[PDB]
Amino acid sequence: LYFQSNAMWESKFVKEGLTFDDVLLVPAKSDVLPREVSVKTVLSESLQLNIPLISAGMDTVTEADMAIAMARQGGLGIIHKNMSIEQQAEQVDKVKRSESGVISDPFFLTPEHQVYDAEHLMGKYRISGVPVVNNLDERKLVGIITNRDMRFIQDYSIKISDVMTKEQLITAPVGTTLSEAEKILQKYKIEKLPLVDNNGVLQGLITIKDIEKVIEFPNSAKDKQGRLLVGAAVGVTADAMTRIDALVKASVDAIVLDTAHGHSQGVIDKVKEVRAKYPSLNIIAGNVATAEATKALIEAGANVVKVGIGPGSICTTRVVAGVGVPQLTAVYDCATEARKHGIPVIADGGIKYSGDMVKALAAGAHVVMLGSMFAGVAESPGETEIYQGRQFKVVPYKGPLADTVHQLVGGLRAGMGYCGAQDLEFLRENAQFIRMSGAGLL
Amino acid sequence: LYFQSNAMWESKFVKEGLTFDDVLLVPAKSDVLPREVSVKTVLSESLQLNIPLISAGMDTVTEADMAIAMARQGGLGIIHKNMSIEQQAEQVDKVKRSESGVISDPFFLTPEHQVYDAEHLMGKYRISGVPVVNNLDERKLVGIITNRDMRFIQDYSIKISDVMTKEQLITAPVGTTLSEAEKILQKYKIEKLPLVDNNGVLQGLITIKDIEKVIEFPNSAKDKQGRLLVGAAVGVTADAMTRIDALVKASVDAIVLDTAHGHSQGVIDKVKEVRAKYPSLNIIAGNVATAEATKALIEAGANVVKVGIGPGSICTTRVVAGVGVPQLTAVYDCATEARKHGIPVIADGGIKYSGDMVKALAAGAHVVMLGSMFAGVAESPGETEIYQGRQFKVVPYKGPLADTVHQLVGGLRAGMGYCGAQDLEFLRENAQFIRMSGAGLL
Amino acid sequence: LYFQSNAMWESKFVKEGLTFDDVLLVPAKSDVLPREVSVKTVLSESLQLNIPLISAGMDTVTEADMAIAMARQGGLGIIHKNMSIEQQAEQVDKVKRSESGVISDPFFLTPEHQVYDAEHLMGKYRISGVPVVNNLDERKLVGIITNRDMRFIQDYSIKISDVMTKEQLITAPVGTTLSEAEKILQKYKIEKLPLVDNNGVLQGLITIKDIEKVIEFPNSAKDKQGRLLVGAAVGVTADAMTRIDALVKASVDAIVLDTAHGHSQGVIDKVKEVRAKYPSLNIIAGNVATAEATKALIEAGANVVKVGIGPGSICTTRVVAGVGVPQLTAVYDCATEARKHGIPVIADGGIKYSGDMVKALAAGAHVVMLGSMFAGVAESPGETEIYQGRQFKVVPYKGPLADTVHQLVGGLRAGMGYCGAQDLEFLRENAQFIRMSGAGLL
Amino acid sequence: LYFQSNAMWESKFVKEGLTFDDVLLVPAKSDVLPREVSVKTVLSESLQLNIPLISAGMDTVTEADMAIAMARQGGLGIIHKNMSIEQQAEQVDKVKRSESGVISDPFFLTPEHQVYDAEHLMGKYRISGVPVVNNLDERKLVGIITNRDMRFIQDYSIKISDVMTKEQLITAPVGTTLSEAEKILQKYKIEKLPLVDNNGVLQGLITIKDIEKVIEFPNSAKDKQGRLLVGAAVGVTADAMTRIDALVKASVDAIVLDTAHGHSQGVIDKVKEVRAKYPSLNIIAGNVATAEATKALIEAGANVVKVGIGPGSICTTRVVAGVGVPQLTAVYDCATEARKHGIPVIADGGIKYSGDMVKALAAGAHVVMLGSMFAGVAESPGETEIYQGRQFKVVPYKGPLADTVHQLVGGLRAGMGYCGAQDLEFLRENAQFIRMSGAGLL
Ligand SMILES: O=c1[nH]cnc2c1ncn2[C@@H]1O[C@H](COP(=O)(O)O)[C@@H](O)[C@H]1O
Ligand SMILES: O=c1[nH]cnc2c1ncn2[C@@H]1O[C@H](COP(=O)(O)O)[C@@H](O)[C@H]1O
Ligand SMILES: O=c1[nH]cnc2c1ncn2[C@@H]1O[C@H](COP(=O)(O)O)[C@@H](O)[C@H]1O
Ligand SMILES: O=c1[nH]cnc2c1ncn2[C@@H]1O[C@H](COP(=O)(O)O)[C@@H](O)[C@H]1O
Repeated sequence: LYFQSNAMWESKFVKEGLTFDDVLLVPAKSDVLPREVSVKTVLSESLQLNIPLISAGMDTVTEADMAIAMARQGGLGIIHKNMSIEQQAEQVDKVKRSESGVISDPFFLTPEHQVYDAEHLMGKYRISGVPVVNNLDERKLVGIITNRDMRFIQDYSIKISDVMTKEQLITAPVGTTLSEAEKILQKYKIEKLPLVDNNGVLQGLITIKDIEKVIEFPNSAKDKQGRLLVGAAVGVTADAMTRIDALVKASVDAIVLDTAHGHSQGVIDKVKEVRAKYPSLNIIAGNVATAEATKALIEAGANVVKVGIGPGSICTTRVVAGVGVPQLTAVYDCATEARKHGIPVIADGGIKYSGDMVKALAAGAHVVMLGSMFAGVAESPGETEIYQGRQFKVVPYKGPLADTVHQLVGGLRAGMGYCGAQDLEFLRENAQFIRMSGAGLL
Repeated sequence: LYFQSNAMWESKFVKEGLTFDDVLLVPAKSDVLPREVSVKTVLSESLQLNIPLISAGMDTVTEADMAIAMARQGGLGIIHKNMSIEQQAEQVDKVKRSESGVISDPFFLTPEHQVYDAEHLMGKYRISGVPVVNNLDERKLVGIITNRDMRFIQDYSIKISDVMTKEQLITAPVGTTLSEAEKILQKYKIEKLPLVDNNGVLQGLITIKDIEKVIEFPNSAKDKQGRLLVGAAVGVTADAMTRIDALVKASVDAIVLDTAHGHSQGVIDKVKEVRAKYPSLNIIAGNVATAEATKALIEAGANVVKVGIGPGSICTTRVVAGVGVPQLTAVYDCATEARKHGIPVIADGGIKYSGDMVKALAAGAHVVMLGSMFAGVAESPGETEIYQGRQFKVVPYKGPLADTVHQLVGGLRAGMGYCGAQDLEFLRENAQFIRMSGAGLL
Repeated sequence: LYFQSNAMWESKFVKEGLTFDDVLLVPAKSDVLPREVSVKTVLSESLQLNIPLISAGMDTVTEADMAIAMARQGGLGIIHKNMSIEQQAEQVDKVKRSESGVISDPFFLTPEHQVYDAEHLMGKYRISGVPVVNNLDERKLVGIITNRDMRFIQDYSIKISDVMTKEQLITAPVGTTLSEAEKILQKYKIEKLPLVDNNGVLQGLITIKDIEKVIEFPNSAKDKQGRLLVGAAVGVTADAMTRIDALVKASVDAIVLDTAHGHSQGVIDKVKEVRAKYPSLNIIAGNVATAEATKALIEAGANVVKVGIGPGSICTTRVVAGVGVPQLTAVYDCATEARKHGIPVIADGGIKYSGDMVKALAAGAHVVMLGSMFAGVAESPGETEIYQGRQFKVVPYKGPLADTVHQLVGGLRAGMGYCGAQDLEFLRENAQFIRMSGAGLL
Repeated sequence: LYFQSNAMWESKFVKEGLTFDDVLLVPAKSDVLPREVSVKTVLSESLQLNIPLISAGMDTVTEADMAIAMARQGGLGIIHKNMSIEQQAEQVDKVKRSESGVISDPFFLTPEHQVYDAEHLMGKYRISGVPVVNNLDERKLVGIITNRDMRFIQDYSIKISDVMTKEQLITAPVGTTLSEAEKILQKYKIEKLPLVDNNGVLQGLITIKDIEKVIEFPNSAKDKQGRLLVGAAVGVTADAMTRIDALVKASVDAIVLDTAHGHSQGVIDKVKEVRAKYPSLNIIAGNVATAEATKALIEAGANVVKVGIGPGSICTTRVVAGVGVPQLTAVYDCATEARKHGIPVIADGGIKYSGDMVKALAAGAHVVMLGSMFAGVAESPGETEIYQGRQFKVVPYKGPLADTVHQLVGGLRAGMGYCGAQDLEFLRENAQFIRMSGAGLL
């Protein structure tokens, strides 16, 4: 009575899937050394990473310090949502203002503010000077209070007019760039360069640190104005939009609309809704494990699709619900769909060693997301303690993020050398795998 | 000389089968939240469960206390056969009379009975009042002896005429329902409501507990008269019928005709025989692992087929006899046959975690049976002891049945959310699996 | 230039094979209870076993005591070749004469022999009487010296004429059978019945033990004259024939021409040679693992083919030489060839539990051979000691052979019940397997 | 727009590969005993081995003592490159001059040299005599200083003219062979036989040791002039040629141009370049794991191809880069290509037991290379120490190379017996494998 009414019944057991340990990458003809290989990857025009790594949006993984360390390495951190909306937008603000933060949109105080406000702004952003203007209306620059002024201030409750030295200031015009500022800073022997207009109105501030961080971290992943990229997690809930609004106002570069099952009508509706209010916002949506789910999220408006159901190290999804797809099959199936739209995928979960990362990228993902490999690095949230004669996060202490990133990227370049891939696109398009038994694993 | 005489020889090694750890369920488009999902399942018109769980017919698993706890949770207990016929029918009687038990067919005493008979009836059924009638012939209600009367009785050997307070009784008519009784009980401030006819003849009794248990356990699996469902195990033996007769007279809702190999002529004959004497009796017959065995038991008259040979945790069948079928293949093969007849299957054995249960239902079973997951819960038979600083059953103590059921059902709803299944029928019909290697398990 | 010159190169990796843990037997419709099932199997007209078990021809497994215990259970022992030719033929002689041994071909002494010769013959055969005749020429019976005569003899160096009581003897005629003898023994109240002809010439002896052992072991595997069956191992070497000659003269029922690689021209030549000198001798030849090797040994004249290369528990063949075939594939491939000739196969090696035995028979073997499962039973060679608070063979002590056989056969009957097999032929012809993953094993 | 533009994408997961534990060799008809089997193998006309074993070019495996022990056993050692060019050529020189070293191109001293130079030459080569000539121009033999002369010399700083006994010397002509020399040495009762021309000019030296070593090691792998074969590792680097030049001048028999990824344009260019400068030099090039890489190295001019990426015991290649091919598939795929050119392959890495070696040769390699199986033998580099009550290399001490070689070759002959292979060519061409599950491994 119905065409192939028994089709769904008969296909129950047909699909097979492969995980990382089921395969190896086959060496191919290579003209390129691992060090000359390119690890850059573009998630979109406004998200351009210099290494294909994202730190997960978990409370044991990414807050502002992690997001800053990641972007400095060329990757992207995703600030977790296990805090209030204001706290999350503030975390975003700290990443965006870490460097090149106040060049076009400076903070400032009047002489009538207390030295407390200076300590607050310098503590909050880790910027060592606060411009001072005559009043909040004209905003004419009368001076600056710096970390060096604070050396001599005992009580902080006093007016800034009291403590402010009236000294000859060096200013530069609006539009002064970093490399120009570096010369002006070198010339007059100063660490701070307020930018003003023709009327003496403060438009901006450049610091020696804005210049030093460019040198210290040449691989930083930055926006068009030179500020570190940052993402932020958002749940699918009634208040998602309120949360997104505050993040966008804090100048977040991407939101991750994250849920256990991305293939639900609620998630699709939420992406449609966020896409409509914000045509240009980078929307990473997940989590999905099928070609059909990938197509639905893309057509709802997601521009990055996040892949993985069940592979996560601490996910009970497989044991409790019986649900999952082996991660390489999931990445490959989703990338097969997403390729047709020009849409990149993130491989989220189940990565143990750098080799797994190489495999995930070779199976078609543009980028991998790591929680557990990053949870013990120094910049992750949570305190250090010594307990077993061992330093711990309160999980084994891994040291600075940079050491872990360096090993991951080293592994990736090696893998790329073997596969003859000069860049990640060639790797996704061309790399071949060979399947092996469990005996082939040992 | 014979058509395909070598066919049986050549097919020896052809079949493959899959067990729980060989597969995962694939997420599908979902419009439905895990909490709004329906876990109800119908085994037949007279057996309707509110969660798809049955407690096994083993002496370490199910006696009256377990059967009562299970049915209260919405499932079904199967009283084991490792006791005498009278003991088993009595166990059945206790479950059926746990609540709403005496509404149409009350127990009663005369004034000439001893208070011992009252203690016995109240102990046996956990019902706190015993109606008293003038004589066994007219059965005219003269009073009631309750748990509160017993507070003041020291010696129990005395006549009930001595101890019975002559007090104004409140009675209601035959056909009074629970929700009516609740109002009458509230109004006159009483805990017991004998039901009588126009001549004062006792027809029944309702208690506040009959009303309270409906509220306390809104998911109870009950018969048409509001009594807890119960099953009972029967062996295939010469005295099976004698045993079945007593169980049916005790108002059992199903019998499980249980044997190691259900595919034997003796079992088929026994089902034919029981079906013939009792056209309406629910007959669960097992155990089978093939489509052919399923068809034979169905045509013999079984209305539920029990599936599993060798997967049971304590079965030596695989090691000793070399025999078995991987449980998901068994469930699927049997359900493929049983679907054609509109007959449900029970997946019996080999379930470790809730995920396995989700998989068994997704492979086509209507219901799973669990022995070992239930053997340590409080309501299972056997005493508590402390031994290793650990509470034990004399096996690790799992606490109340309700805690274990809550985790199982939580896992099931999650799995159903992932698969987009609003109800168990959709799950059986539509859920897809993906096969994975042993590396995909880790 | 050559037809398919690359065929051998391209087929290198094509074959797959299965071992015991790769499969389970599928239950089939059964009309037959495990206890009414027949476990008999015929290796040839002159070798008919009552259980399908053979004890291996290893020095830690089978000497006369083991061979006797095995045949009593219905199986066959194979006396190992790690002794001299005379020692091996003597071991064979002890098995054949264990019961019904001296009925047609008696030992005897004259009065001039010492009591030492009586002790020797009674010790050697465990027969408690020695017939005495007047001289080696007439062989006329003058009396008998028994275990009871020995009670009173202190010095054994004396002439038998001295110690022999002249007492009225009861004799029976030649051709007297056991059941007749039992009545004559009961009637005259005696334990020994010499058989003589019309002239008083000793032809034979029957003892109460010949009669008692028939009752004690109703399943004994016996030859046409009522003596226990026994086999013996022979190597392929220059002196094989000399060894075979002595075994045949000792009335061995089978020889096992045993070598690591049975598929060699030397083995085939040796079978051809032994077949030619002894047209009726049972020749078990091995070891082979392929259909082609099975055909070659059969056409060389072997009437039983022994199967297994590498599965043996203590074989290093797989690790050292890299060689082997998974045992069930080997059994099946060899049985496929051997079936065409009406030739039975023995599955030798790799059996751990009774389930494996059921599987080997279901894959087509008529009989399984066990070394390591038997090496600790009481009747195996080697002394008992207590060492770790544990009794040991000098390997864990398993107790009497009968206990191990009873568990094996119990497992076999169960398996046969499940498969609906009334006899081993039906099992070989009809049993089906299902393949499972390593996850299906756990 | 492009023919099969999606082909590379769709083939990603198609290949399967097998490692040693995935398979066993199938026994085949055999006419040949393991001891009469030939284990010889030809890598080229100028490299002819008597056992198919090469010791790896690692600093924990092969220096001069190892290379000498290996060639004496019939195999080939590869001197590692983790030393300077001069040190490596010197190591090569010691192997080539170990025996038959000075027959055509002798070292010599004048009377004006110190006894220090004699000690040096005798220490360096382990040759117990140094010819002495009148001057470096005529090179007329005036005498010889031997190990026996040194017994009486206390101070070594003295002129050789002082210490040299003027004694009647026995000389033989140029072209005198070893077997001739043996007779002359026996006849005149001497241990040293200088070879001279008609004018008394030293052309050469034969020692009793040159003769004794032929007897002691009848299986030595030697060049055309009777000197032990030796190989040497070279990296692909700017100074490779400078290194190769010195090795060729030291009369190396092969170079191994060794790199992690042999399939790179740099390696191919380097082979082309070395092939062009040295048309006759044996070039072993690696490492490759594919048919395409094998063809490229062969056409670049390599005459031996080395196979294996990732199987090496201490390689992190699989875990770190995610790259590799299961070793038997790699050997088979490469041998399939190399067969077409008449080119042999070396199976490098992943060999644990002798069985694995048999499998690698049966999959098509002419020879296996072993690092880790040899790293603890006595002749490997590094000191002995006792630490845990255990002798160690500073890794468990394996004793003399000869003991390990004897077990490997024993395993190989056994495997060859089973496969019916009289020689390694037949094994490569004809041996068949059977695939097994992980359950078939246990
Ligand atoms: O609490 C959980 N519920 C659902 N998914 C989780 C949870 N924790 C982690 N994950 C997922 O697993 C990933 C972590 O991958 P990891 O590198 O294997 O630990 C996260 O980015 C999430 O996608
Ligand atoms: O004694 C046994 N003999 C045969 N089957 C058994 C026995 N014990 C348990 N079983 C089976 O195994 C099931 C228990 O499944 P479990 O949840 O894995 O322990 C029971 O419901 C029976 O079907
Ligand atoms: O020493 C050995 N060399 C070759 N085959 C052996 C040896 N020991 C035992 N076997 C074989 O392995 C069988 C024993 O099987 P088991 O029951 O697994 O121990 C014997 O009957 C022989 O076929
Ligand atoms: O340091 C390493 N880097 C790359 N390859 C290596 C290294 N060490 C050993 N190998 C390879 O692994 C082989 C050793 O094989 P083994 O017998 O498994 O230890 C060597 O001959 C090399 O081909």
